[PDB]
Amino acid sequence: GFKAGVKDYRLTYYTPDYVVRDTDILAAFRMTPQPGVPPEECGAAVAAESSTGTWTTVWTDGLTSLDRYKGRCYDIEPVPGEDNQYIAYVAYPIDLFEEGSVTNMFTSIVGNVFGFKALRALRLEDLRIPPAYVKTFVGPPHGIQVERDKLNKYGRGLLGCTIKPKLGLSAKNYGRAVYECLRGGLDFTKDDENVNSQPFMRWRDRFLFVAEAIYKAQAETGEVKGHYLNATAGTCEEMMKRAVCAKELGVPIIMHDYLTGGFTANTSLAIYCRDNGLLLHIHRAMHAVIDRQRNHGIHFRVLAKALRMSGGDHLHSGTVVGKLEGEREVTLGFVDLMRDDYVEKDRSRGIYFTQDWCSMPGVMPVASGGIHVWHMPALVEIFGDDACLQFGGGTLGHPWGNAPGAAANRVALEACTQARNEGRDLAREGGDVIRSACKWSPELAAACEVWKEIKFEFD
Amino acid sequence: IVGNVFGFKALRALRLEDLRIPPAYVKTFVGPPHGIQVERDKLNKYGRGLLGCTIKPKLGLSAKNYGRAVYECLRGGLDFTKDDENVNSQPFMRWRDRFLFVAEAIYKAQAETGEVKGH
Amino acid sequence: IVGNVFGFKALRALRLEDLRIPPAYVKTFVGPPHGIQVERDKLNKYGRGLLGCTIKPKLGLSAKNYGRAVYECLRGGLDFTKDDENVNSQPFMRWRDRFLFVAEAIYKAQAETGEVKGH
Amino acid sequence: MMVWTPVNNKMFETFSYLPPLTDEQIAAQVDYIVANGWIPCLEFAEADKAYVSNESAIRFGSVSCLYYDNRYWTMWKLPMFGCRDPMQVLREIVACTKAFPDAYVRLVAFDNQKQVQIMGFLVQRPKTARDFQPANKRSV
Amino acid sequence: MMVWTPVNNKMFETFSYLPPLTDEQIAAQVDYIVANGWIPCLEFAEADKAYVSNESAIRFGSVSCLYYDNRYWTMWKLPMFGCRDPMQVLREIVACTKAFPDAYVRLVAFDNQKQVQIMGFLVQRPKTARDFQPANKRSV
Amino acid sequence: MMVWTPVNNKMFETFSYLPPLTDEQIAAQVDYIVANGWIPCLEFAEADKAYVSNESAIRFGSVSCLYYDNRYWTMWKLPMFGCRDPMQVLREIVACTKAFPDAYVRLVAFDNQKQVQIMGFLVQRPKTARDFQPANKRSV
Ligand SMILES: O=C(O)[C@@](O)(COP(=O)(O)O)[C@H](O)[C@H](O)COP(=O)(O)O
Ligand SMILES: [Mg+2]
Ligand SMILES: [Mg+2]
Ligand SMILES: [Mg+2]
Repeated sequence: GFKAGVKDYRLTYYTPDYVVRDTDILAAFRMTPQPGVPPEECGAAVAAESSTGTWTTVWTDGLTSLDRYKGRCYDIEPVPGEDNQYIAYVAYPIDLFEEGSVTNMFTSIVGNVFGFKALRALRLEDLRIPPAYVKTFVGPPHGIQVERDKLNKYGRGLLGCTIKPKLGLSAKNYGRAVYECLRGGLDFTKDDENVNSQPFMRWRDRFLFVAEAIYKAQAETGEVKGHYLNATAGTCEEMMKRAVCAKELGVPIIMHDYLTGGFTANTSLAIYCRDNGLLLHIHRAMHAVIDRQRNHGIHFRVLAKALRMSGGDHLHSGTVVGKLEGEREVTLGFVDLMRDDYVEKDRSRGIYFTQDWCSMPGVMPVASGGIHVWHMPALVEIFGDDACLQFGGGTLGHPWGNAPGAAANRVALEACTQARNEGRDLAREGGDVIRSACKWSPELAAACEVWKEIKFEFD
Repeated sequence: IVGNVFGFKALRALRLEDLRIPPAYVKTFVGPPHGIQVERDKLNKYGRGLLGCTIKPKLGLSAKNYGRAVYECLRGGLDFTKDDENVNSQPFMRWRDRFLFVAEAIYKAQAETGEVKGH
Repeated sequence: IVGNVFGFKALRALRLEDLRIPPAYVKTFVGPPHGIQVERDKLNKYGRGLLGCTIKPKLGLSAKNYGRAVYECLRGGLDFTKDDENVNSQPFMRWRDRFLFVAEAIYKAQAETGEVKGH
Repeated sequence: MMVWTPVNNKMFETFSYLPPLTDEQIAAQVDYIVANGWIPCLEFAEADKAYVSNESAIRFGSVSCLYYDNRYWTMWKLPMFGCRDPMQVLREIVACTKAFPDAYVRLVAFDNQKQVQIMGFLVQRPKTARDFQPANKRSV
Repeated sequence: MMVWTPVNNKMFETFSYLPPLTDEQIAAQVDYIVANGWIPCLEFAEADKAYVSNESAIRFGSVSCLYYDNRYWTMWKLPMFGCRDPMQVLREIVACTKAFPDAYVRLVAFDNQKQVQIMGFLVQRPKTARDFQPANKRSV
Repeated sequence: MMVWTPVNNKMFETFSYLPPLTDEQIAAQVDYIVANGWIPCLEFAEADKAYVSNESAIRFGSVSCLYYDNRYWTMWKLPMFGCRDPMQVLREIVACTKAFPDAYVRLVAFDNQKQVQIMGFLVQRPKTARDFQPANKRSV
């Protein structure tokens, strides 16, 4: 029967007895209800207003099967060391989601609920993307293996470098810096995330000069080189226009700011990249707006899963040790989430769900921002070979210029890799390995000298 | 503006509160396709707020039922109905099916009420 | 699954009797354009089997005759008629000619009976 | 301030920015290989077919993104599957360099789980090669 | 009527149509550079990478308009920012030609206001170079 | 385990994987030609124009599928139509090699019913040719 009026969400949307299905999408929200709102009701409100329910009873419910379609809050853990904070678990049936659409998935799960009066704060900590949903996505254009195969690069991290200053350089100068960095021994250089097309440097001009630098550096060194040309743009048409030109120039790799660009635009781009054999580097510009606070937002591991589904060959993972925040245990977790096929539940690392990627390719973590040669061993220790490490300042800030800057970092990374391989424990003999190499390499020595005192530790 | 700064170790928290978009920047944008005045003029609707209505449940309704609910809402005197934000294209109701039936609802409610309807 | 094996010397006969298509594979397919529920909704036909009819002779009828037969069948109360499986485009009847005449038949039977018709 | 030379300073991927590997540093790598259960293999190329180029792109339309000739070298024998003997790898490096004294030779190792080449470094440069620099004359 | 020779009369942009610059004419240019506040810099290239060509256009679609290889030369050290000393520039020209006796070397200057290279002329031709003509044998 | 050499082990289609033909193995092929009614002919090419390449594809759009230069060799005289004499063919092979001592030369035979070349093998390699291997040194 249809009974008009408001009732409790918990009556319909709290089902602590529910057995999750192998195809359900599962969410783990960090809930903070308003004083006097019972956890069970709050959790149900979240489940309800993220799937089938509204604030009062609608009659149309009876035309369909609410049982089949409803989001279900199915478990609540209290948070240790917290008065009013719970982890609410919601299961959403697979039918709720558009196949292949990260946009749709986020629209349901994080669309409205975070704004509810009935709660103080909400944070999405983890999602369990089931294989049957994963299989609906094209996913990364290439992934770690294929990328390594295309670039012919094996048994070490990759080295990159953001050109600086961020904005202000002309196209010709941009390419000049790019050639100098590349020829010193970096694999990649990149546009800064906000280098798009501007009055001081129009994108097509840049793409041309950068292509020239890529090729000069390649011929000179005999190693494959690349520059992440930014396709991020105001409109999809523009975004495509740039990706097309990059293809037309034969360059190996472009970049996109997925979060400021958006998922829709990003998925489009990743598909183009798959269809044309372009590598796709993903910059996470704006993530910190969403993922920085513990009480409210979406945790980065979710934004990384999302990106893996949308598509990207690289994603920035943070440095831990560099200028931007990133705790070590959590990072090691979402790096596994980015790279690996199968990741077991591990709450010590913030991993609330077993995630099975069912053969979706791995995204290469990019470690970037405020790092220099002294971090090298810590970096190689954290990420291993399957990572890309980037030295912007750490290269264009070297006292002898970009080529020596590059050479420094390349030697630093090569030394640590050899050390690691020879048995040396990098977590302990770190400083030793670096020091041996400075006394050996003039360019490295100059680098170590300048950034010896420079660390990022706080509070 | 909000690309990297929010993640700096040197700060605990950051919030963008406002931006001043100078006219000279403003003029480089196409901006809204129509805007309030033109919308009103196109819709032929004046001197009152407009009335709208999200179809419910959010998910789970078939295209045919969706259209049915739309028609009933629109004929009662609402100006607009709408797909829920997460109504896109799903196993229970594919978008083109929805679009077709909703179009039919719109036209039936329009003919019946003599007022311009939308969804 | 059925590519080479059925031809192996090491066996006398092979038959595939069933397959388990797992949900994770099923999800990768667009599948049927509409499906039973959406079809019924589109045609506005509920609560009985649908009635069809293959035009005969299989081959040999002109486009005009085809449409004629179609109109007569449809108006008597069949929901659908159809081209025979081997009616494609041939010397005695070219496909576009047939499409056009059949379209006309469909519409005539539809206006006459007031029931949605198809071919 | 020293200047990094453009002439002719051709490198060779992993470990080519370090000092050339001693017969013992090479053996330390092989231990790392067998320790981790990876498949060792040797590849070689003559002086020309050693560097990345793109002369086959004359046959292409706009589809030369991430296409370069001379990624593939020639396989020495077969990869050494389950061969957990560091001695026997070193012997094959010798057998190979002996058979192609004028070739570029590299040792590579495959991970079959991730299905990728997991490490690789050069073991022999040909003697006629004039396009590299010794580790100290790379900057003037 | 004299005939301007097509063989091998390769030029080098600004000032290469005048008689080669004396050590003092070079110094006069450097004064002009420092007088105007411009940033001096040195670039160099080996015999091949000196002239404009287009072998990377084999990888292109219909997009090779205003693309030529070998526009970029290799930077000698860094540009000399705020270095208002004419002596020290001439010393770096010497340091450079000394380090690369076989290279083409050019002096360039950047305006940072307009953000463009504001002048540039050749200071060293390699000795093996057979593709230029002395100023008097350009017409026969 | 022997390794098949990549340097310089250039082959020549039919029969070039066997040991080189004796004057009498050659004659045995000619008997097979005449026995079947096929038209014998001789073709030749200088050292360059002998191998398949693609330098004319620089002038092409996306239409270089199954286009290679140097498929066509130069015809020696004319095909020997209805000439049912094994002797005279061998004599022409000699006349040809004599006239072009430095050329690749091949014997070909046409079936005119099917209108196709029905066989073809090399008969002379030039003496300066350094890009082939003797049958025993193909694997080391
Ligand atoms: O804009 C920058 O600062 C960088 O170019 C690094 O420059 P430097 O190497 O010169 O510091 C990167 O975009 C940041 O790493 C982004 O941060 P994250 O990786 O967290 O997204
Ligand atoms: Mg940046
Ligand atoms: Mg809504
Ligand atoms: Mg039939």
